[PDB]
Amino acid sequence: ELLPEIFRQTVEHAPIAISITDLKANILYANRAFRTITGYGSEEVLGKNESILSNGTTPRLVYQALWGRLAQKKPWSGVLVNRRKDKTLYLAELTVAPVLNEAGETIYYLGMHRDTSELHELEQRVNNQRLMIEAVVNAAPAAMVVLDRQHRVMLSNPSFCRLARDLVEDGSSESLVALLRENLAAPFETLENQGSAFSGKEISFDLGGRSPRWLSCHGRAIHIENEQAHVFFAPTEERYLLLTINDISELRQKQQDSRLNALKALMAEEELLEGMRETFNAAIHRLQGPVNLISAAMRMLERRLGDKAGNDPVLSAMREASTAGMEALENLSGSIPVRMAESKMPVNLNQLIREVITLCTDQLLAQGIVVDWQPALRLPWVMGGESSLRSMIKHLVDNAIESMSQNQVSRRELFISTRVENHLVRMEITDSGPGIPPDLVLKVFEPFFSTKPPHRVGRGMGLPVVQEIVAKHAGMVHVDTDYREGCRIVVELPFSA
Amino acid sequence: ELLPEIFRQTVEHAPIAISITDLKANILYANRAFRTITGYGSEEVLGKNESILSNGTTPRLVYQALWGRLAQKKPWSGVLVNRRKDKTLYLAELTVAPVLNEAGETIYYLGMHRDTSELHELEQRVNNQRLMIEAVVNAAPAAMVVLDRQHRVMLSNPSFCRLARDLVEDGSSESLVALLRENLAAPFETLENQGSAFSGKEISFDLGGRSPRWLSCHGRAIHIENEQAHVFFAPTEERYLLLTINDISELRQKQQDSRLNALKALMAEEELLEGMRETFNAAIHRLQGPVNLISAAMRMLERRLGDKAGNDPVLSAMREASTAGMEALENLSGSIPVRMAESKMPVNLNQLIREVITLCTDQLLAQGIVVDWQPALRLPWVMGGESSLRSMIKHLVDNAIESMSQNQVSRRELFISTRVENHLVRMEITDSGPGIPPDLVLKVFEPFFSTKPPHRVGRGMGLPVVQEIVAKHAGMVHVDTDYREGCRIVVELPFSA
Amino acid sequence: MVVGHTPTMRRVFDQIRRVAKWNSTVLVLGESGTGKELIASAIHYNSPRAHRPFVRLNCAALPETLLESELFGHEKGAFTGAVKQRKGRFEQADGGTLFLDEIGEISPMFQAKLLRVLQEGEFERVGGNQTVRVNVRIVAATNRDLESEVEKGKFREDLYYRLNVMAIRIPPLRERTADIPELAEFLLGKIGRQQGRPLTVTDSAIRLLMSHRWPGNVRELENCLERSAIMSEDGTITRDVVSLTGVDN
Ligand SMILES: Cc1cc2nc3c(=O)[nH]c(=O)nc-3n(C[C@H](O)[C@H](O)[C@H](O)COP(=O)(O)OP(=O)(O)OC[C@H]3O[C@@H](n4cnc5c(N)ncnc54)[C@H](O)[C@@H]3O)c2cc1C
Ligand SMILES: Cc1cc2nc3c(=O)[nH]c(=O)nc-3n(C[C@H](O)[C@H](O)[C@H](O)COP(=O)(O)OP(=O)(O)OC[C@H]3O[C@@H](n4cnc5c(N)ncnc54)[C@H](O)[C@@H]3O)c2cc1C
Ligand SMILES: Nc1ncnc2c1ncn2[C@@H]1O[C@H](COP(=O)(O)OP(=O)(O)O)[C@@H](O)[C@H]1O
Ligand SMILES: Nc1ncnc2c1ncn2[C@@H]1O[C@H](COP(=O)(O)OP(=O)(O)O)[C@@H](O)[C@H]1O
Ligand SMILES: Nc1ncnc2c1ncn2[C@@H]1O[C@H](COP(=O)(O)OP(=O)(O)O)[C@@H](O)[C@H]1O
Repeated sequence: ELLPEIFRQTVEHAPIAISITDLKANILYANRAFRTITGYGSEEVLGKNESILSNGTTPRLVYQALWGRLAQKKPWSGVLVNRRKDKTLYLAELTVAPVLNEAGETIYYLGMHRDTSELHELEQRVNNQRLMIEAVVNAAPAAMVVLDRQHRVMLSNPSFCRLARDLVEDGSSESLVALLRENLAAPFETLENQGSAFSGKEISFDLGGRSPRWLSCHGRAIHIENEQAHVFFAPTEERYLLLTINDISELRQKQQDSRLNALKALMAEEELLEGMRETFNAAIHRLQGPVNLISAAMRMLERRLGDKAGNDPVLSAMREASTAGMEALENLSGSIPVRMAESKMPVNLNQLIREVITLCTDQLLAQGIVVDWQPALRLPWVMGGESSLRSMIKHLVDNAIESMSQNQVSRRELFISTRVENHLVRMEITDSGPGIPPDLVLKVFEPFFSTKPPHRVGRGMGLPVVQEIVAKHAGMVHVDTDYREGCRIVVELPFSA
Repeated sequence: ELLPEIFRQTVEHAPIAISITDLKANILYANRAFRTITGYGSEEVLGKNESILSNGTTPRLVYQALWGRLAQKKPWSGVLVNRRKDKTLYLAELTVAPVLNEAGETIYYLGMHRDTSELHELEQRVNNQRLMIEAVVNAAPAAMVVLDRQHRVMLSNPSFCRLARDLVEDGSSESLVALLRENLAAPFETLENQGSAFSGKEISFDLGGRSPRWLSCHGRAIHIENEQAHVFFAPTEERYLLLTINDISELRQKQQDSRLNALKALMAEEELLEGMRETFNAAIHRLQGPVNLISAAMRMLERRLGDKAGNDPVLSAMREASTAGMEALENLSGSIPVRMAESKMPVNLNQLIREVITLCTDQLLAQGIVVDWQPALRLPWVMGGESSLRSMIKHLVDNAIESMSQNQVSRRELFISTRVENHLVRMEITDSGPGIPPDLVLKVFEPFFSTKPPHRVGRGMGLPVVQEIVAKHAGMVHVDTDYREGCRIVVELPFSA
Repeated sequence: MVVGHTPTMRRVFDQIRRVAKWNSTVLVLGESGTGKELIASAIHYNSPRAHRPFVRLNCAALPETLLESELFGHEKGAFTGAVKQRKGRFEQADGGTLFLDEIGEISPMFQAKLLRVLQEGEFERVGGNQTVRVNVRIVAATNRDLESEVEKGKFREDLYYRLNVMAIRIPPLRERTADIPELAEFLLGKIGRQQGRPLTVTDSAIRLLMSHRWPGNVRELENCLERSAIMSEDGTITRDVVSLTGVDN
């Protein structure tokens, strides 16, 4: 109904490249924008084939589809890459439709296209940014995973899969995520609800038979804005959840070893210190007896004989024997070590017993001995030398263990308990052995007496030593005679209130 | 430029929604595409206002620019969220131009838009996937930096910035990369040139006076595809670098302490058993003297008494004194610790002298003692029990420290040296203590000898244990008579050729 | 708990925890106030028998008939006053430490009996004939000059030799005056802390301690410092305050 010139002006004033071509695609008309977008002048456009805009990158299937549907008198729609006069390349969404005369015959072709360079620049930037997550994920040695609001695994790395393969039977990242959620608990829920990044939460897994794996857990909220076209003026954000899981297993356990090793090291000197004191306590003792008997004898033979005593060769005989010993007793006594005041420091008795048991656990399991340790929940710390109180534990436990090898031990068990009785730290080490014969319960405490032969490590000194350590604390150590299914040694030592 | 009728068919077959409207924007004509794009039928469109396409989501401000720019006969270009007949919304890059009559007066208006929804859904997805990079990195503990082909910091987390503040003076991420780049070397070069993932590259940094900080470094390649519109059908990839660094410093520092501590127990346990064995000889030798002299008294006393020997109270007790002496001598001899078979193995004393000083460093520094250790460059292995040979050095050091502690020493120096002589491994420990008087050089080795004042911990047993264990190793130990500035003890032990 | 640093103390102190460990008899030679009971007590607390009964017996305070009865035990009606059968000290303290104060006042006839027990660890009741082997420990002690008694025949020589086997001669405080400052401080510090006020002794009294022959050793020392503190209103034990305790110069 409108004037034909209006349609002529409609194409002319468009800001997009519009061209009218012949059946050979030779451009017969072009608007202002076609000159502007394509860079061709008004006079330069007439007569040139549209094939010039092709750069060869477009698949030939696109052009044949373009031309093929034109032969069918049907429009064809698709996206091309056109080249401007300055040879710059832009994505041109070209659709070509036939011009039908009043008789329905195709007389001319119509070429329109719009710049869509931004479209590709952003999907590839999307594709690049999609590659960014995939690549960065692959790098983390810490098992890291990104979780959506439904906690679906969007991307995982080999390490997380390796952790899934190492922590989960199936080896799938998704299965590994499920287990981690239960253990994380509060940091995960806080991250999910408030998006608060959590870092450095340690959790523990005791899977049995293998050293528990201790993991450093970190996480943050990862935010995606809305993409849909209708939210261009007001994008809205969603939230994923990042979980970063780092291996710190050997780190925390190795703290235990050194203190465990300094534990056995520091104590290890005392049994020598008591041993050297104890071993030498035998020297004068065995000497002090026979020697003094002689020391009297000179005063004996002297008094009755009186004047003739000085001429008695017998009177000189014991004198020489007594003097030689008396020299030893003085020299032996005079060079005895005087213990230095070992720094009296706060000692956690439960801490040590849990620890000494760790050192001696291997030889307990070697005999099949079940170690049932029940540290007191509240045990006061004793102001004393940690090394010395530490040493006496090994002496008592070891000898009881050797009873665990005897066939009277129907069930091989080591029982260690600590309790405060009579205002003293009562240490009871009960065992399931044949025990000590009632008549020898103390003769074993005699230095150098060992019911098992001294031909093994049985110097008859372990029981004397524990007393000396106990005695140095003004304590008392006894074997519970009521228990007969083994030997129960009771040590009572003062503690700092 | 062409026949007017072509332009009318040009608009009708135009792929985009083209409508010709009056001055009020009421559509007077609609093309095929307007039907296809907006969903409005040919007849439903004629006479209807363009407001049917308006949804109200687009800000009204642009519409004044739309209508306003038409007044001055200028094109207006902008993007609107148009509404289709089905009420679906899409991004419409609308341009409105005036229709002029042959006299230059505006007679009609032109409505013309293109679909740009795909453009926005990706740029937001760009911003969305961009925010994935920004967030995920922050909470990760391992220090990571995203590096371009020129090693410029593309991304860094607070820890990396903290690490820069910790590893580099300026605290900048870029400068941290410079420090990190130098140390990585080959794994970084392999990753950069070939994109090969490297994991677990551990590097040690020694701060000086502090525990060296060990960093576990891991790195993977990041891939970016080309974004320009001209590679829509064939994107090209480039490579960036991610380094991921985890701190493993604390573990290694604690690792040395355990071995140092665990070995402290070994020596202390060993010297106890060895210390036992030598005290036996002193006790047996010490006992043998008086006991035998007691013994001789009986027979010589018996001969004079004759028949009166039977009823002599003097003889009976001294008779027992030897009997007790015989029992005392037997008790000492038969109770010697039968060492569990000590595997006589090749032992390198140079390894042990390094240990003891590290083991004994604590006490040496307390007294301001300077320790000069001169290990032999090539020390042949000493055949013998590693347990026995390990206790050797501490015994000699214990000799120096105790006398070293005596206040008669104004200058406190300790010198240790080792060398091979006469097919034997000869070791010497020299200190600046009171020393051994020349007449006491040899009888300090008779067991238990000690001239140290009782105030100190003088066992008199160090050298004797050395003498004891040296005898076990078929060697010889003596103190150098020539040295008078202190004590120089010489230990000779044969080595496995 | 026990202080001393002279060479004589090296024997006595080291002998304490030495014989503490073993089952051997102990003769504690020393005059009054030397510490014989506490030497045995320090011996016991340092003995493995620290957890077992520690028996102190004064052989001079009991009649000979009761002395023989007490150590080995007696049957009912063995002597006047034996209303009930009593277990012997050897057996009541079997596995314990027996402190026998003033061991040198025993009669010659019993001395033969004690000899056999100390040799074999075997003994007979007073009136019983069952030989019992016992892991009994003994701690004898005597201030008497047994040498005069054996010289005079009132003490059997065979046992006296067996009794002076473990002779730990506690030296008089006269020969260890260097230990007096260290001996006094432990008591003075303990009583000063115990009373809640500093119980300090003046220098004039200290000079007396250095020059004192010490017939009573530390017992006379202890009886004075504790009484002196009482009438020292501030605890500052002055020599006049020292004098009020009755210690002869
Ligand atoms: C109105 C109109 C506008 C066009 N606008 C563009 C544009 O903006 N950008 C662009 O790249 N291309 C455009 N073309 C297509 C252009 O004409 C070429 O087909 C294209 O550029 C490929 O040229 P070539 O030399 O690389 O390949 P060619 O092999 O020359 O052609 C590619 C395919 O098109 C067929 N074809 C080419 N010319 C004809 C013809 N005259 N008749 C029948 N089939 C034919 C060929 O048989 C072959 O299948 C337009 C075509 C028309 C009719
Ligand atoms: C050819 C053409 C095509 C258009 N296509 C669209 C489209 O696809 N989608 C869309 O949302 N809008 C389109 N508009 C704009 C439309 O006319 C309205 O401005 C818009 O829909 C907002 O309407 P409203 O009722 O919310 O605001 P209103 O207040 O009704 O109008 C918005 C502003 O435009 C001015 N204005 C409105 N009509 C006229 C007029 N006839 N002459 C002068 N000024 C006027 C008003 O003064 C006001 O400042 C088009 C306009 C023209 C001329
Ligand atoms: N818990 C125990 N169970 C059984 N026997 C024990 C126990 N503790 C000690 N003994 C006995 O005590 C004797 C002496 O031990 P001890 O004097 O401690 O040093 P050693 O065990 O080195 O000989 C041993 O022969 C042993 O039979
Ligand atoms: N390294 C040494 N430094 C100083 N004096 C020593 C050293 N070694 C030995 N002596 C002297 O020799 C004596 C005997 O030493 P030894 O038999 O090793 O045991 P102890 O050193 O414990 O007495 C000591 O009394 C000491 O005076
Ligand atoms: N070596 C010592 N160190 C500290 N105090 C001592 C020492 N010897 C004795 N005493 C003190 O002497 C007091 C009495 O000792 P006691 O046992 O009566 O000696 P004795 O048996 O000679 O009478 C005790 O209270 C004790 O504290």
